[PDB]
Order: sequence, then C-alpha cells, then structure tokens
Amino acid sequence: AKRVAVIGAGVSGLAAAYKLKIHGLNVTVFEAEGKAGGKLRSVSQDGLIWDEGANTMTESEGDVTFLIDSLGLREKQQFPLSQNKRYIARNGTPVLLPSNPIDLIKSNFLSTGSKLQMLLEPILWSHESVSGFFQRHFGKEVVDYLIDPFVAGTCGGDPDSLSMHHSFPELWNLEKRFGSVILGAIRSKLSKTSANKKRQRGSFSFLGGMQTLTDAICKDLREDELRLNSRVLELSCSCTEDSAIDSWSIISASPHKRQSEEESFDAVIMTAPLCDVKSMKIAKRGNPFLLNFIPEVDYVPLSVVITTFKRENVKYPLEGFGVLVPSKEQQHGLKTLGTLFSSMMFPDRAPNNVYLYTTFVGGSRNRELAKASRTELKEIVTSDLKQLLGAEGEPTYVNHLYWSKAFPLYGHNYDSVLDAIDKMEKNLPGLFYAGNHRGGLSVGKALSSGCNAADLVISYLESVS
Amino acid sequence: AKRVAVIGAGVSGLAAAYKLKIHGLNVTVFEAEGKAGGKLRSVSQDGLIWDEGANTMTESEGDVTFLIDSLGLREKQQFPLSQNKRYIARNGTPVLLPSNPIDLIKSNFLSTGSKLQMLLEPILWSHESVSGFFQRHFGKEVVDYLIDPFVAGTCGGDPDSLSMHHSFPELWNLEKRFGSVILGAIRSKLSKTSANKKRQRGSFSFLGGMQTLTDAICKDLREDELRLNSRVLELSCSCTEDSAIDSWSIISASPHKRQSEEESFDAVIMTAPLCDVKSMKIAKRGNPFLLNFIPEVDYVPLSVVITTFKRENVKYPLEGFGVLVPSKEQQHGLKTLGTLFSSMMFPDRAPNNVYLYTTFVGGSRNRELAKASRTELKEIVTSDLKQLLGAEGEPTYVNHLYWSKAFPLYGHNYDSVLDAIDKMEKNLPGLFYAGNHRGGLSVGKALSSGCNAADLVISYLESVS
Ligand SMILES: Cc1cc2nc3c(=O)[nH]c(=O)nc-3n(C[C@H](O)[C@H](O)[C@H](O)COP(=O)(O)OP(=O)(O)OC[C@H]3O[C@@H](n4cnc5c(N)ncnc54)[C@H](O)[C@@H]3O)c2cc1C
Ligand SMILES: Cc1cc2nc3c(=O)[nH]c(=O)nc-3n(C[C@H](O)[C@H](O)[C@H](O)COP(=O)(O)OP(=O)(O)OC[C@H]3O[C@@H](n4cnc5c(N)ncnc54)[C@H](O)[C@@H]3O)c2cc1C
Ligand SMILES: Cn1nc(-c2cc(C(=O)O)c(Cl)cc2F)c(Br)c1C(F)(F)F
Ligand SMILES: Cn1nc(-c2cc(C(=O)O)c(Cl)cc2F)c(Br)c1C(F)(F)F
Ligand SMILES: CC(C)(C)CC(C)(C)c1ccc(OCCOCCO)cc1
Ligand SMILES: CC(C)(C)CC(C)(C)c1ccc(OCCOCCO)cc1
Repeated sequence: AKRVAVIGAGVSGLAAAYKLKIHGLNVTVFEAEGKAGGKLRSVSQDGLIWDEGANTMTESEGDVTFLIDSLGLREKQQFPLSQNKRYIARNGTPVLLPSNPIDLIKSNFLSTGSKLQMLLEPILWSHESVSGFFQRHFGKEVVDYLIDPFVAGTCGGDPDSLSMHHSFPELWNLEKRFGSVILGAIRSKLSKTSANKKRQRGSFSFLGGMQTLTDAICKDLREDELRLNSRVLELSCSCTEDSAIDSWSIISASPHKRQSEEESFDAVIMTAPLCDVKSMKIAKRGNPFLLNFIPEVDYVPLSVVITTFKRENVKYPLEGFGVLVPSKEQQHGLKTLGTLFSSMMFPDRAPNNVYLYTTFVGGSRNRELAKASRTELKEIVTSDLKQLLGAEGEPTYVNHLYWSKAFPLYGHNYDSVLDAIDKMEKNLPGLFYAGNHRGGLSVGKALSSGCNAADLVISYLESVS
Repeated sequence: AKRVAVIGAGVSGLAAAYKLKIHGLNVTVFEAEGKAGGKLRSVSQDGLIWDEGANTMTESEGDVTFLIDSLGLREKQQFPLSQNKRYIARNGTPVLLPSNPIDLIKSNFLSTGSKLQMLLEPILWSHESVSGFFQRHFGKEVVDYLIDPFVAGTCGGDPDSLSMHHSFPELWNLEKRFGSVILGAIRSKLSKTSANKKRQRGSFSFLGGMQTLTDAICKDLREDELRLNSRVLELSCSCTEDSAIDSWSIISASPHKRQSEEESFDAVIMTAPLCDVKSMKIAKRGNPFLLNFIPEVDYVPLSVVITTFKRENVKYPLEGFGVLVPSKEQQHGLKTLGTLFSSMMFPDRAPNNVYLYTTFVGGSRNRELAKASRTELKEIVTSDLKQLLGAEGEPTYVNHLYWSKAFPLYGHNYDSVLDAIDKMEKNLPGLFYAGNHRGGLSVGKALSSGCNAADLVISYLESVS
C-alpha cells in the first residue's frame, strides 16, 4: 500500500487526489486554510449567491470533461442565461466589443490606421512582453482596447509586464514559424478524445457557485483524507537504507492547537504557489536542500467586491456578461478592472428586483487599491457603476474578499521560473509540482496539471519492480 | 401505368430515370446517340484507357454520394495517385499553383503589388463579366493568371464573356451583402465514412473511366427502358377530354425501323441541351408553340486529344494533375487550353514505360482549332507538350474526339435564358427541364438536377387531390 502526499486543496490538488484514489492509491491532502475550496470560493447569504474567486470556467481540457462526468456534475453545470456580449469602457463609457474578426474591420471600434495595419499584417510581418509583440504587429489602439482588456480580464495584469512567450504560447509559436500572426491563425483554425458533442462550448459555472465542483471531489474523501488547517512547514526525504524508492515526511502545524507532527509518504504532489514553496524548510539526505535558485515570482493583488442595486436605480443597464476597464481608462475616472453582470448571467443568484454585480478592484494598475477598506471599496465600485451603468445611490449591500496574491505574474524571468520547478523535480525524486505557475491560470488548466501530476506519480511508484 | 419519359441518356437523364425507377414509376429513356454515355465517354483500347468527355468529378452534392452508394460504386471509385498540384503556363513555362488560398500570399505566384490590392480589398471594396468584376476588385494579374486559367479549366471559356452573376453565384451574393469579396469569403469559409471529407472533396473518377458511372445506372434499366438512336423530334400534349393530368406523346425517329413512332406519357423530363430543344417541333393543345425567338445560347467548342510519349522522351516531367494555359499565353506559343497528366493520376490507364496525356484544344480563345484534322491536332498538342514538358518527337499514338458544343456558355443574356426555361415549365404542365444550362456545368451538378427533376415529376405525379 503506497501513500501519496498532496500539498494544497485547490482544484489542482483535489483533481490530483481524485485521479489518484480511483486508481487505488491511498491519499492524504494537507490544506493550510480552514476550508477546502481553493481559489474556488462560493458564498451564500441574504438572498445572494456569489463567488469570491473563480466565477466561471470552461471545458477545453479533456480532464475537465472527464471530471465533470465522474463526479456526475452535469445536472449542476450552469450556463449563463444572458447573451454572450462583453463591453469595453472607452473614454469612460461602455462600448460593445466586436464578436468576430470581420466586425473588427467592418465596425468603427478601430481607427482607419489600425485596420490597414491589421489587413497588411500578413505582408508587413526572447523576453518580449505581451504589449511589445502586439504593439509592433497590430498597433497601439489594438493593444490598448483589445489585448489589454483581455489580459485584465484574465489575471488583472498589465500587458507591459507579461512574457509574450509564456502568456500566449499558441501565438509565440506561429510567429516563429509562419512569421505573421494573422496568416498563421488562419492557417490553423480554418483549414485526448473524450465525450461531449461541441455542446455549449461557452464558459459556465455550477448551481451554487464555482465551489460546487470542489465540494464534489471532497465528498469522496474521508475526514482523514482531507486535513484542513494543517499547513505544511517542512519536507524531508530519506534514501538509502533497506528498501527502494525514497521516503518523504511532512511536518505540518496545527496538529491540534499550536502543535506539530509528521508522517511518511512515497510521493508528494506540490500544489501551493511557488511563493509558498519558498517558505518551506525542505531537506535532501540529511543536509538542507536550498531553494535559493527559485526566482522571486510576483503576484497580481486584487479584491472581489460584491454590490447589489435595486433595478429601479440602474438607469443604463447593459445586456451580456459584463464590462472590462482598459487600464488606459483610468484617465477617465474608471478605477476598477471590470465588473460581471452576475444576476443577469445567473438570475437565481438574487432577487428578481435587484442586480448583482461582481466587481474586481486593484490589479497591477493599482495595487494599493486592492487593500482598501470595505468602505473605500464600496465607493470605488459605486463610482464606476454610476458612470458605466448609471447606477444611482448606494449599493444596497456590499461585501468583498481581498486576495493579496490572486494570480501568478508570468513576467520576464518566467522562462527561468519553469527551469527551477524542473530542477527541483529532477533533484528531489517523487516530488511533483502541479501549481498554476506552470500550465496556466484558469480552473480548467490547473485541474489538468493536477490530473497529469497524479498519473506521473503513478508511473513512478510503479516503475519500481 | 404511369408513363415517365426522360429525353437524353446523359448523367442527368440517367440520374432522373434511376431516382424514378426506385420509386415505382415505369420509365422510358430516349437517347439520340448510339451509346448511353452522356458527355461521359470512356474508351478502353490499345493498352490505354481514356475519357473523351468528363475526366473527373466530385461529390459536393448529396445526390452524388447517394448514387455512388445505391449503385454500389465505392469499390470502383478511383482517386489520383499523384499529388494534387496544378501548374499554370506563365511567360512560357509551368508554375506551381498555390494549392489552397493562403499560400497565396507566402508563395510568389502573385506580385507584391497584387497582394497589396488583395489585402486592402476589404477597405477599397446586372451583367458585368467574370472578367470585369475580378478585374476591378483584385487586379489584372489575378484575372490573367488565376481566375482565367480557372474558367479555362472549367468550360474552356473566356472570362470576358461570362456573366459574373451566373458563373459565380456564391460570390455575386457576398458582394451584394458584405460588399468586399475577401471579407465575405472569410465570413463563410470559417463561418458517412472515416475519410469522408478528403473524399467528399478532391476530384476522382472510376476504374475504366467516367463512363463506369453511367453504365452502373444502365444495368438497372430493362431493355424497354433505354431506347438508343431514338432521337426525339416532336412533342405533343393533349388536355381536356375524360381524365385529368394532361397527355404527352413523343415522335422519335429511327434508322433500323424507318418512318417514325409515337408513345403517350404523363410527365416528360427534358435533358437535351437548350440548343436542341429549339429544333424540337413542340405543340400545346392543337396549335404549335413555335420558337422564332428562343434564347439561342452559344457554346464552347473543343476537342479532347489523346497522346502518349515514351517516358524516355519526356525531358521535364511535372508531378501533379496537369497544366492550365492562360489565354494570354498564346502570345508565347502555347495554343492549347491545358492538359491532364492521365497516367500519372491513374497509372493503370497505361504501360509503365509511357506517359498518357489528355489535352484539350480549341475553346473560346480559338474555335477554328477544335475542328482541325487529327494531324494538325497532333502537331498542336506536340508543340505545347514539348515547350511545357520537354516532350521529344512524335506522340507514339494519337486519337481525339471533337465536341462542337462542349459546354453551355453562361453569357450576358443568361439571366433571361433561365426565365424561358421556367416560362416553358410553368407553361407546358408535366414537362420539366433538367439540362446543365441551369444548375451548373459539372457531372456532380447535372446529376443533381436530374434527381431533383425526378421527384419534381413525382410531385406532379401526385398533387392530384
Ligand atoms: C479573484 C479570482 C477570480 C478568478 N476567476 C476565474 C475565472 O473566472 N475563470 C477561470 O478559469 N479562472 C479564474 N481564476 C483562476 C483560478 O481560480 C485558478 O487558476 C485556480 O483556482 C488555481 O488553482 P490551484 O488549485 O492551482 O491553486 P489554489 O486554488 O491557489 O490552491 C492552492 C492551495 O494551496 C494551499 N496551500 C498553500 N500553502 C500551503 C501549505 N504550506 N500547506 C498546505 N496547503 C497550502 C492553499 O491554501 C490553497 O488552497 C480566478 C482567480 C482569482 C483569484
Ligand atoms: C470535354 C468535356 C470535359 C469535361 N470534363 C469535366 C470534368 O473533368 N469534371 C466535371 O465535373 N465535369 C466535366 N465536364 C462537364 C460534365 O461532364 C457535363 O456538364 C455533364 O456531363 C452534362 O450532363 P447532361 O446530362 O446535362 O448532358 P449530356 O451529357 O450532354 O446528355 C444529354 C443527353 O441528351 C441526349 N439527346 C440530345 N438530343 C436528343 C434527342 N433529340 N433525343 C434523345 N436524346 C437526345 C444526348 O445524346 C445526351 O446523351 C466536361 C464536359 C466536356 C464537354
Ligand atoms: C477574473 N476576472 N474576470 C474579469 C472579467 C471578465 C469578463 C469576461 O469577459 O469574461 C467580463 Cl465581461 C468582466 C470582468 F470583470 C476581470 Br476584470 C477579472 C480580474 F482579473 F480582474 F479579476
Ligand atoms: C474540361 N477541361 N479540363 C481542363 C483541365 C483542368 C485541370 C484542373 O484544374 O483539374 C487541369 Cl490541371 C488541366 C486541364 F487541362 C481543361 Br483546360 C478543360 C477544357 F475546358 F479546356 F476542356
Ligand atoms: C488566442 C486567444 C483566443 C486566447 C487570444 C486573442 C489574441 C485572439 C485575443 C486577445 C484579446 C481579445 O480581446 C477581447 C477582450 O475580451 C476579454 C475576454 O476575456 C480577443 C482575442
Ligand atoms: C468559388 C470558386 C471555386 C468557384 C472560385 C474561386 C474564386 C475560389 C477561384 C478562382 C480561380 C482559382 O484559380 C485556380 C485554377 O484552378 C483550376 C481549377 O478548375 C482558384 C479559386
């Protein structure tokens, strides 16, 4: 009977733990926090249902489809009732975003010089930032009101400080080969097998919030499987002796109330953020194993603010999923990142005579705004909501959660970060990392790095013989 | 006792007569010529196997796939063994053509200038010839070395005398709506077998020639079904009296029977070319129908010449399906329209130590060439094959067939031609036309117009309370 340690009870760790159990292996999951949900955190209150973390997800990954079926969550899968229409703030007011490439050249959303620069992109065309790349290829307007809002809506980050290579792999490649983005994209998408049937390829959630997914995985784990409040402090792997595959031991705190303890395992799946792996006393044989080589990864800080206005006071409502605020719009009074039209997407999340708005504040464009008092946050949100949707008066209700490290910032030296994760995995056998600082930042992707970590542990525990 | 006469045993007629038969309806097919084959005409002699008519076909039509299955011709369906690569004669020599429109900008088939006009087409952009349209939109080079070779390869016609509207419907529409071809195409190009598509697309044939299809339909039509040499001379429909659905009597001639003959039917599917319908004494009640004003449609004349050179004498062979000769290449010594690489596509069609070349001569660019003597034709073909493929000496073998009316020329007044076909149909009840002067000139299309004509008859057969 082999045992596998899994540090972190986020969607990634739960994915890994689940894929592990259904294959016999006995598992133990250490969770620093008091609740299992990872960045997936749904809350239920006074006639409201909201997500303080991930709000939606997609199944572009085989593993997502697989899990949705295993746990039997199809009936709980919830799609938006509202049309898929996103808006961008331009000069300080919502403008409808173009649904497809054609409308881009056919509408007025772009200047005459931007369209010509796009159309002629096929002819006119290491550490490059998302911003630089797109700039030289399609122009500034397209970086400011298109790719910027997109990055803001994905991690709340800033185009100027993201590795183009690491952020958009599917595009860095095409340039290397084809040389001109426009041409490449066309080449491919215009000329792992699981179930599904291209049925509702859009995004979606689950009745009750994104946390429903995480809970489903937890109902298959015993109280001894899932150890909450037990944050991992140290790791230790002993080799040699009389046996084979090395042995790992975990020192987690709160063994009770301000207590410490240990346990021995055969493999360990690392799922906590890279900035948390650093503050972990890990040792090889008998002498420490210094993580000095771990580059210092930065994070996008931001808080999710929830507000609710009586429909009678929202002068200019918009139909769709929400509004993104281009960092350039700060010079127009808009201080938030963007806001989702929650009750419009999921009307059950609130009373039919009110609007539920999930707003994101802070981000790379303004870190000291994520840490504002609920009051200060309350006004920031109202202020933008007034100017964007014509929201009149006070929020009727306000709540929020602050994430000091919401998303990993795939920066310049991110080419080296990956190297360290690999150096660590190579020098400390049995240890497999599967955070979201590798595969990508999205429920779906982390889920996959979790599964992929589990069967990596599996063919390692079985390579023995 | 439901009598259904189909005039003409071409693919269209045979398709119609087949669709009919498998739905009860007794049928009779009059075929002016000695052999059933329509424009489909295979010849299997001298270790050679060639087609004097249609050489290849496609199943972009549902009816084509249906027929291939009913008659069970899948095993006889034959695809080219050579790579789908076509060449264009330029300045005097073959030039590989871009397989799919996208290498059309990476490749050097077009000038930088011709790409600018193309890429910017989205911004810069009753009758009007195929030539005029394409000219104003993409430039002269694209008309001369792209859309012209295309038309030459489809009907041997000339861009300057073809209705843009009637020739390319799928494109005349997009301009009306979207306004700029390029943009439109993009919004419509990216809007049961295992190798279905690759086969659904990509032209093919059948072991033994295109005629094999025609023959499969003929082995399912008893002796009383197909009447050869029995050319239709007059039509006559009687109404009133004691019954219902009008009558239809055919007066077809004979040579081994002398005089003539008659027969009565309930419906009549016209399949002969519109230029033949004119030379048909047809009458309504008791008084004629005359025709001192029929849309006298013109035709593209041309002959299919067959030659065969010993491989040892073909200096510069090319891999692919063939070569197309832009009409502008006449000022360079090339007098032909194009030639297929017959034994390369189908190596079973000839001895492995020789090359079988199917060349088309004449066409709109030179009518008095399609009527040349086999000798004069033997030289013309040789002359071009030398300059194009480095063919040395005489053909080793020569044969040919001359079609004085190979293809219907969809000219200017073709908007009115269709009106007459409908006037005739809405007029004389029971009579349905289904030639190739309507649906389009290609085996696949005519086959469809035949099927669709059959169940149209079936509706008329019914629709009787
Ligand atoms: C505000 C916000 C909104 C988002 N919205 C979306 C969205 O709409 N769509 C989408 O696809 N993605 C969204 N995401 C991203 C998505 O939520 C994450 O990619 C995903 O949850 C990451 O999962 P994970 O399991 O890798 O990590 P996490 O969820 O971060 O979990 C890691 C776990 O490690 C535990 N841990 C840390 N240190 C220790 C230790 N020493 N010992 C034990 N346990 C430890 C933590 O407590 C935590 O539970 C959003 C993220 C945020 C922050
Ligand atoms: C040289 C050449 C090459 C071609 N190559 C290709 C190719 O590679 N790919 C492709 O897709 N298409 C090709 N085509 C086009 C395609 O073959 C034709 O569009 C199609 O065969 C037309 O079919 P149809 O039934 O309308 O007419 P036809 O085949 O002409 O048949 C009409 C029938 O009417 C009969 N008829 C006429 N008058 C009378 C009368 N008075 N009484 C009784 N019967 C009568 C005729 O004898 C004939 O059999 C080619 C055409 C030609 C001429
Ligand atoms: C995670 N998230 N989602 C949105 C967001 C996304 C969309 C979308 O298009 O999916 C919309 Cl409409 C509005 C948002 F606020 C934003 Br600004 C953020 C972030 F990163 F700031 F926290
Ligand atoms: C019917 N036909 N096919 C070709 C032809 C077509 C292709 C092709 O594109 O498939 C090629 Cl490579 C060579 C030809 F000669 C030509 Br020029 C003709 C015509 F109209 F002149 F009789
Ligand atoms: C390959 C992709 C589809 C991931 C990214 C590309 C560059 C095409 C892109 C990038 C940005 C973009 O802007 C729309 C803003 O909407 C935010 C939605 O979250 C639209 C497309
Ligand atoms: C929709 C079509 C296929 C009718 C026409 C378009 C404009 C796409 C076209 C037109 C011309 C063209 O040139 C290639 C010559 O190929 C000879 C094949 O008979 C390629 C494509």
